[PDB]
Amino acid sequence: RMKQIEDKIEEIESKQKKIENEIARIKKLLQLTVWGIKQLQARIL
Amino acid sequence: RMKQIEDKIEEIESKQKKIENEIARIKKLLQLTVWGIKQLQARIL
Amino acid sequence: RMKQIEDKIEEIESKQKKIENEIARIKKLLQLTVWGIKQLQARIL
Ligand SMILES: [Cl-]
Repeated sequence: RMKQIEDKIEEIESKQKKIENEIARIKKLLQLTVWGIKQLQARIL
Repeated sequence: RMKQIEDKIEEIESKQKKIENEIARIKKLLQLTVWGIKQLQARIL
Repeated sequence: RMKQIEDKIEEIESKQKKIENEIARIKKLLQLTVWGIKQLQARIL
């Protein structure tokens, strides 16, 4: 039961890395969308 | 101690699945916002 | 090996909370971008 536990922990850590990488990508795209909205605002105003 | 650990793993995995679900929803809305910005850009240009 | 597991669990939980908090911040910004897009739509149309 300790080895199974260790394996499940390694899997959780692996998925946590995936999650952190996805959050980083989402933040970069979100920043681009903010910039794009601000550009459009300037062009409209 | 090993039953407490096993139970805490199951809880962590549950929370991780909630997080994954929430990220999927965020990504879908973010994609819609990208489409909406692109439509505005094309309209104005 | 149970103590090392318990310490890894604490670290995983620590990170999971940070991830949850970051998702909450992303959601707040994404709500503001949706609002900003709708404002531009209304003005253009
Ligand atoms: Cl997580």
